[PDB]
Amino acid sequence: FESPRPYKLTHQVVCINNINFQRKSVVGFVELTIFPTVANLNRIKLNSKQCRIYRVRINDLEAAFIYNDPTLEVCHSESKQRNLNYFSNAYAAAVSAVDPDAGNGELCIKVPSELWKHVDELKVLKIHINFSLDQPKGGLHFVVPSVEGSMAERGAHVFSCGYQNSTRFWFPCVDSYSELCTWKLEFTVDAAMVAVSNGDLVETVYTHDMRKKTFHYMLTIPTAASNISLAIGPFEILVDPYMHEVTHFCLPQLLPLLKHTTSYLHEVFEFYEEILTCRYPYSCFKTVFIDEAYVEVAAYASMSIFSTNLLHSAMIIDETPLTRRCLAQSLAQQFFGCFISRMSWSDEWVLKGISGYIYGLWMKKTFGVNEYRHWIKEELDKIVAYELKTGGVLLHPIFGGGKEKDNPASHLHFSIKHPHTLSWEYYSMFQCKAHLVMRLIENRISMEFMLQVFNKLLSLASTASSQKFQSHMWSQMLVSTSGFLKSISNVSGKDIQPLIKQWVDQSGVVKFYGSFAFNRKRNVLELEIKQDYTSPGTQKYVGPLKVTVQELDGSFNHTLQIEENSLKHDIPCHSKSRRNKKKKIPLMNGEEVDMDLSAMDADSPLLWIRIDPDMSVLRKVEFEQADFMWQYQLRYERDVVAQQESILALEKFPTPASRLALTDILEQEQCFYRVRMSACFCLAKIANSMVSTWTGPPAMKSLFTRMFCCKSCPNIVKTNNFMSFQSYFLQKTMPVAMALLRDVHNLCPKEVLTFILDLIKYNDNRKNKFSDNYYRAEMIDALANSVTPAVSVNNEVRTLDNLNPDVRLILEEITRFLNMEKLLPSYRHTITVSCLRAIRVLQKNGHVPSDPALFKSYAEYGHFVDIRIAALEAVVDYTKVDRSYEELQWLLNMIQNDPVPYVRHKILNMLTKNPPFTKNMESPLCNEALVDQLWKLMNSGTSHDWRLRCGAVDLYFTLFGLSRPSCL
Amino acid sequence: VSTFPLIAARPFTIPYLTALLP
Repeated sequence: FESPRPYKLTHQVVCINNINFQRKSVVGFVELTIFPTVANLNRIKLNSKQCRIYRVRINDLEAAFIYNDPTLEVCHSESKQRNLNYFSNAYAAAVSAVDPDAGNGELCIKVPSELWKHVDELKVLKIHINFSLDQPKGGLHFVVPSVEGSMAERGAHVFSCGYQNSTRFWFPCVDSYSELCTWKLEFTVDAAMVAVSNGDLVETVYTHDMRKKTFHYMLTIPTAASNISLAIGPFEILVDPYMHEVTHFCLPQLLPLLKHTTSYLHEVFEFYEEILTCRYPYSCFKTVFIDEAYVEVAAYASMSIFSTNLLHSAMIIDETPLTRRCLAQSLAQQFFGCFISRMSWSDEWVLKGISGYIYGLWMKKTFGVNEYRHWIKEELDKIVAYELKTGGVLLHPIFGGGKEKDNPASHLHFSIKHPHTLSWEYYSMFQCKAHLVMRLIENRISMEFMLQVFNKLLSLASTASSQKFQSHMWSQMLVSTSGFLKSISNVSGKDIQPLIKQWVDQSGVVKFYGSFAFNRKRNVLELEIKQDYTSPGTQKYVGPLKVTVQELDGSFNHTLQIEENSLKHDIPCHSKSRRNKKKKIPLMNGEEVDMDLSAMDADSPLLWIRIDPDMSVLRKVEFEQADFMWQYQLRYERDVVAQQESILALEKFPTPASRLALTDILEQEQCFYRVRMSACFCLAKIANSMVSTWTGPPAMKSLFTRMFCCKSCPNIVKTNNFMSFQSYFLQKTMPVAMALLRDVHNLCPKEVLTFILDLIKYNDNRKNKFSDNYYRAEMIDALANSVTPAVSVNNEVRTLDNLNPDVRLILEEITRFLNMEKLLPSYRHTITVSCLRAIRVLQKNGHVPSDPALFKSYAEYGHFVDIRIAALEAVVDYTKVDRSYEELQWLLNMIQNDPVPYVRHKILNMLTKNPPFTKNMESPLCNEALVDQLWKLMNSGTSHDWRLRCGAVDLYFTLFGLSRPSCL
Repeated sequence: VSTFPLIAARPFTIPYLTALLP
């Protein structure tokens, strides 16, 4: 109920002064307003890192001073136990001790006996601390254009990126979450450079009248410390026109892009208060764009601060989802980074649950309810793939309190009490399970009741906010798991604690061997199918659910399930669907019109198997039907789910030409976009199975024929084929799958080759108003998917043929586009990115030799992120297959040394996804000194951020996980 | 220098004002 944390707190004041751009430092004094809890509260602890304190003071009494950093290495630097398990446990205990959620110490000012007798008298104090941030080496950012003479004035900006509890790394506070306070914030700014934080513009004129300005932001609304952040330098645009108080801040010469970008935001606020039945529970909303991100999402109080990649300025169609997509997260988590708030790290999951689910609800009623369902399927893709890579993603209420473990999910690392142990794979899947468990709460409970719950939540919170600080009666904004659950059951008490102990408290994905049987195959037994499952490693047994079956033209048959899963079950039987030449359509689903006796229709009154098409249980369903039923489901079904899963099932085995026919038929209607993209890849696989069975044509050329008439298109489709965004994605996708079409003589896509080169010829002028950009990019990736591994039979790597022949043509085109985007550049060098992937795939077939120095020259500093990020993916696979020790050393040195966080994040992420030096396959000899430097980088050089050494934990997970590395 | 002389990298100071400019 209450915090086990003493010394309640009310108010705090910051005052940044003397912010430097040359030695690049910040000075400031903080004051704190504390009601202590018990006497002898002497060694008062706050916490920070990378903070040289200048002085401490309580009421003109500089009291004592304790300053440790056990967030640094092991107490002995050569603790030879250099494996995972000891380090994980030791680091877990270490940073748990760093947390003040116990009697601890990082900043323990000791109360003097004078002030202790005052505590005996009055437990009300003020705390004044002078301190100075240095060059911030893991807490802040000073984005500086490398000019330093004049453009250091106009061209730089300054802010704070960081994770959840990175307020420590900025200015000293508590365990930064779950301490309800209010703030007055004093900001020493340039008169031009505008600084934006939480709260309100409460006191600012041309301030202090000397040379600069100084801002007062007061947040009266009672929040916690991990919401506070200050972006200094941009330009103001109120992008108000519909809702009058919506505030935006961007770097100069980026401004009118916001004029396209920012809008649709009003519609989102309209949506959110259609949900919540409040107002936007604040004064205003503030948004900062920045060339960097520790995290792309980042969302704080009244303010979302995130990257300048999401502008999508009016012509750049493919960020039509993405921009407002991410804007949705930067509102929803906003509210639950506002008000609802975790009582512990082990209490959060409801927060990200309801936040992500709410913007899922947004994605329903904004665009693509079928793309909504598609998004859910990708969620299951991420979750199933990760918890079959790894162990579970569990949502504890449970501690290992008393030095206990209780962690089967310690397949790598700690989770229970701590954010800063986890992987981004883990933290991402945490959010993904959060979405889907809220969908299960839909599955047991009305959406209207969800509105009821959330309105009660925010009513109690906004009531408990904005007052005189009701003393001892204020922490109702900690709305964590237990009382939330209680409020759910107060709205409707159902058996949702089984829902918890299934999904919240048994992190297991469930496959399904629901084995198809066929009764009423003129069978005495009638319409029966068996239930089956067992598959450990990561299994889970979920029993009582139901089953969704479509008849021929009839009932959605739904059938119960049980535990003790060696089961056989029936179907609520269809009629005697006989004389079905006469029973043409006895009402399939509404007025749908279909006739085929093409299936095994002597005695097949069935059409389709399903378990829970609304995707209730975390599933990976394995079964078998007649292939007719799969293909006919692809003739039509009312689920994108069903359509792409029959897409996968028919990507496995078959090749009739009727399959090809029904595929193409599916591609030419109004059905769905991405359905057709995976249908293209169906044609790719099945026409690759057409080597001896080349029965159909050179495929899909006819699809560009019969679907595309510019001016009836006399044999070639060229021009202006946009504004119909079905066709946009479809033309963007199809030639890639055409470049896959290969039959084994030399895999010979020669017609397709020359055809795609012709596609690259016939590109449009400014008649297309839509910046003919990504179309180029995926035509280039089709050329990258012209993978020709087997030209160099003996030695042909080395300028020998000026290697030949069509490879050279592909080289001509990619050389052209690289120099065009060096000259034109169109939008993020996205073309250049696809080019770099293409050039690496050319090295992976030995045509341009395996040399990294190009990619090395695109991993450099002064390029874009995305260029640099793709070069790093490339050189990671280079060091994977080729055995370059030296560039690996370079890579790790740059993991140490570069200013950008997000490259370090993605280096370590896809380094771990795509490893060299793979465990117990050690030919390139990590044991020599590489384990040593890696152990160092786990210990040293990585106190900048948590997640960098979390990635290093992932490195030692993959590379030599649960053991000595076979050194000594 | 004959067949494929790709331009090397510039890298310059401010990438975003360039790559995000219609």
